[PDB]
Amino acid sequence: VMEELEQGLLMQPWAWLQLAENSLLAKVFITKQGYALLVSDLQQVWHEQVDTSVVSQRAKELNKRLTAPPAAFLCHLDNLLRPLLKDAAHPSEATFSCDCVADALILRVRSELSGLPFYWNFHCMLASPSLVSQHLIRPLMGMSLALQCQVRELATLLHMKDLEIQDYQESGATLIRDRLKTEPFEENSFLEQFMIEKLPEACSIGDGKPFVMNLQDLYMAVTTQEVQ
Amino acid sequence: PVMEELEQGLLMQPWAWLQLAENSLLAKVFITKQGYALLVSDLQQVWHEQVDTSVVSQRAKELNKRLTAPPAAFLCHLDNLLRPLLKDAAHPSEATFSCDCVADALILRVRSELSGLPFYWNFHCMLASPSLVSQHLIRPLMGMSLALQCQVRELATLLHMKDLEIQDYQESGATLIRDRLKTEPFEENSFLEQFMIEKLPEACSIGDGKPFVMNLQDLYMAVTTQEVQVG
Repeated sequence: VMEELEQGLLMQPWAWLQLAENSLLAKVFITKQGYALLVSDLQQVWHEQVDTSVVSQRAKELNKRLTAPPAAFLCHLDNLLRPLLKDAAHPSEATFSCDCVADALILRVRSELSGLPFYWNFHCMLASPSLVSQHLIRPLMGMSLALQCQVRELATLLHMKDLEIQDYQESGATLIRDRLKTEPFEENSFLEQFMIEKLPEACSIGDGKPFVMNLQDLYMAVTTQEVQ
Repeated sequence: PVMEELEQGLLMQPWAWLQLAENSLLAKVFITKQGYALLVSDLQQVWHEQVDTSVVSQRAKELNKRLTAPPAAFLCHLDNLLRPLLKDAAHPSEATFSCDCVADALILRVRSELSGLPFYWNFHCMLASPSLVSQHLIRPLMGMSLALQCQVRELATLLHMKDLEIQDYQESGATLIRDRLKTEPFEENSFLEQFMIEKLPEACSIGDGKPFVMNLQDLYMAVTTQEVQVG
């Protein structure tokens, strides 16, 4: 139960949330026994794990007039949230708002179910140092190392290709098209040029959209490997 | 001004590896004549300690019990003892490091033989604030990841250009003297899948954090400098 939810949250990819001009990065894991949520804004990380009793109590308090078993509530919440997180630009039906309490965060979600209002509230406390570390720092660390290894392998491939180009040029005919000529690859020169020119835009985090849009698969793979 | 300078110096400072007692940590310290700042971690928790001259003198007197020196000289000697050890490993600095994770706070004890005489210090680092740990580890790391992804994309497009040139050479009716050097066409999808299947388990491993300080410091420096320049 608890371990199941923790593992499901760990092995989930980050998703982008837009709400009242604000942006957030959210990971969600729903199950019949409860749900786990981890939200962040690149400055603070909040985590909330809720079981059957808490979800039932909160649903009764919020939806005064929605009598249903907690499992059905969890299933409906999953059906409402998962498609939105997975793909952006989805038909706008789930409105979100965030209230930043002095310590906690209140995420209010209002949606439509068969034309009827449906309210829910996530009361997220500040994430524990261990959870935030395990969810962001170590996985990001692994992705950085894996990308460094990828760059090294691609540099080796470029060295092989440059050697073979030199072999062709040493004993070969002229080029049918002269516009396809390429200069020899230098790792130091390429690194310096990239750092001087395109690092300011390449490393621009912004609001977190590029991170979720670009390299979520690597994050998922690194987290799955770390699990084992 | 002193606090802002300390924060900026700490932010610009890179990470270093400190093997102390049957364990190791990632440390980042910036010491100036008016105080110092320290950020330590073990990849699970982050502790931070910003310290000024008055408490420096107080704690130095509480610990040494026989040394009377101005706080500026004490900080200068502490920097002289620490920086060479951080910069390179296996440095015979005669510095002994111990850690005590008492309650939530962390006590990092440093002992040395200053010109053949005892010298003690203690860092009473508290749990790092959520904003500080974020700005120091999360944002720079993800900026590094994005920069490396852009580097990989650049390498892939350069591979594509080289492959186009190679196809042109082949179509030009030219034959290689030796086929032992022949290379096959490169595909981004195939290479990515092969790498993920084969080398990802070994590359993604962080262990105690040594590979990061060994290989991913210059990019960290550049990303942090860009971030501070932006705001």
